[PDB]
Amino acid sequence: MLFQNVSIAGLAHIDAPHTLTSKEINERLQPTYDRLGIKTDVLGDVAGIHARRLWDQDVQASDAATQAARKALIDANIGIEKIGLLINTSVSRDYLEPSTASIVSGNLGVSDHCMTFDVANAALAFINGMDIAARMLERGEIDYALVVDGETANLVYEKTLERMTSPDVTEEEFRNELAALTLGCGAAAMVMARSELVPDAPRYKGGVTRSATEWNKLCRGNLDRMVTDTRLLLIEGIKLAQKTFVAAKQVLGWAVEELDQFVIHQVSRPHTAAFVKSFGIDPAKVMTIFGEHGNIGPASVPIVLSKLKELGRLKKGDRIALLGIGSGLNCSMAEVVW
Amino acid sequence: VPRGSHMLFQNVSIAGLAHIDAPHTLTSKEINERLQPTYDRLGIKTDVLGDVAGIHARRLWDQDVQASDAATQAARKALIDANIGIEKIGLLINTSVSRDYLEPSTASIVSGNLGVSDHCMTFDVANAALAFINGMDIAARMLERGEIDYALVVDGETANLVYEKTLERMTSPDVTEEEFRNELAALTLGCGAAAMVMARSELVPDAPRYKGGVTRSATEWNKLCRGNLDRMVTDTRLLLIEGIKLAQKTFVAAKQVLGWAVEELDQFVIHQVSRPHTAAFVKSFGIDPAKVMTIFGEHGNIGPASVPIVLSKLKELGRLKKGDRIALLGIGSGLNCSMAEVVW
Repeated sequence: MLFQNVSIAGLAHIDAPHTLTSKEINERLQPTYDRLGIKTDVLGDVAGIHARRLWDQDVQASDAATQAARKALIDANIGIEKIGLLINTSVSRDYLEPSTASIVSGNLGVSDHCMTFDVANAALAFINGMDIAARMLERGEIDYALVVDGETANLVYEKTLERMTSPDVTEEEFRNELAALTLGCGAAAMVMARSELVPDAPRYKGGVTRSATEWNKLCRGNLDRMVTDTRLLLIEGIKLAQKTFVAAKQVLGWAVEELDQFVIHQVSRPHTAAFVKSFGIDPAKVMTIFGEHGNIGPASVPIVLSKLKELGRLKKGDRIALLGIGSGLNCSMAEVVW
Repeated sequence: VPRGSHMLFQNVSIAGLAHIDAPHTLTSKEINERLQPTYDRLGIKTDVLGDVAGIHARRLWDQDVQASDAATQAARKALIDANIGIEKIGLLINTSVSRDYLEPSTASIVSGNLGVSDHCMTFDVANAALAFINGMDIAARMLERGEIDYALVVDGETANLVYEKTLERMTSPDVTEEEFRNELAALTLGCGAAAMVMARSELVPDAPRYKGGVTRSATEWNKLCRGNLDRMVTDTRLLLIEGIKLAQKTFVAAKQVLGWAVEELDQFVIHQVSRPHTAAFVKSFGIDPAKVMTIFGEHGNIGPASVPIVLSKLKELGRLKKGDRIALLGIGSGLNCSMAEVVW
């Protein structure tokens, strides 16, 4: 019932080049903090984000995804002519029409057989994109797929910061919009393939999803604004994950001790610590880049997986859980055997 | 001689289908009256909406209707058509161009409105006017595998804002001829919504079967039509030329995998961008225009909802019979072209 012949041929990530530290942001927001009587460092100390990266001026989501895709093609040692499907999974998008995938695909020079489209599902979309690609691979529709994701937070920072340094900004608004300053830029891409083409490549098994769509108002993001009930998002997200983990026990045969790495989408340091404690996950098996890069939306999971690969942390046979709670609320859990 | 499936979908059916027509009519005559001083300044003497593009009216929602609201209205009607409750739905995919937010998916909001169960998988697909077909295929792969029993594919489009802002821009005393021509196709869009319930065929033995189909792309043309919530710029001339070239490629694939010959299909449900573009398409492939229902004249171009709205109207009008082979065809910005078959 799980995927039998679906592999990961290549994986890459791109770190955005400009550092914006929380110290620097705080220097700018300090007058407003004081007026609200905030007092704590809600970014560095509470959320646990000390920096994030921003792109150069005028870098679009498609530019970032293209850079990651070129690097993933090199990692897979294949040319773009082999790609039969390119799915863009980012929250950021160039336009409503056409798909950002078509723009990345044009940049890369895909063939006329290549099917492309975007999937949107907040932070879980890269996993959805992997599942969608796996189903096509398993059925023999394509041999290789690219799943790409470029996130830009430049505008949300610029706008939120303006809309927070106006003296006349208010306090409900303030806490509602704080989570926007935990976002970061970055990009990732993955080449997936039919297993008989790539012996020795990691195997993607697929996984489980549960949802709690009654909570779809808890985090609403646009190009220039994100509004988020952080507290409620944490509790309801972890309750949802409890259902999903029960599901994963049954269909994936999961037991926490037997998994070798947990690659977890991160919203905040406390959210992550709550999640880890809830499931009794060894925190050593959880790589985190949130402190320096913040929340890179649906690129977070593959950027961390790529970093684990580049560091030499993954060995043959390792059982790797990809986990995340996405705005929706949705929770997806999936396995890769390295 | 043993033959394979050609990777077409097996045992996937259409259990229910519905559309919503938006309530307010905006005529091209009214639009022309507003644009008249600009037409006169630019020397435009023909009715480029009514006579050239072939659109006499389009429907609009109220200002406060979101994509998710339109989609939910369609989904409720589709569930009734399938005679199933929302608790049977294991997948819901929203395919619209219009979006409530970047995050979360419009799908999650439609799903919350409808009250889907905690087993329901949801997400959005975006692919300009072909996304509903992408949605059907994604759902089909899951239903064929037997992972779910029923899926909803939903799409609500709202063009209110693009009308309001485009008309403001085009009535500016300073609008240039170039920007006027660039924005003109935005005045051919319309609001509306569609939804479809798909199911494993074992559950609905006498329902229409969805076979899937083929796609080809020409992504070097991804700049030809670009749209955001308040503006759409379109190179209509090149969309015509490159779109037809791409459809010819896709038609070759459809012959090979679907075994299509135009004379053997009973209906063609074609995504429409304009009357002359449709006429060129039909003429290019030798399609019988009597088998092509059009709503463009009175509803305009409803984006990815166009194909399912027209299929739903065909069903409602009593134009579809058991055994009819229905071609779903379209060229969408990208450029992409997809061709798929439903056997009624």
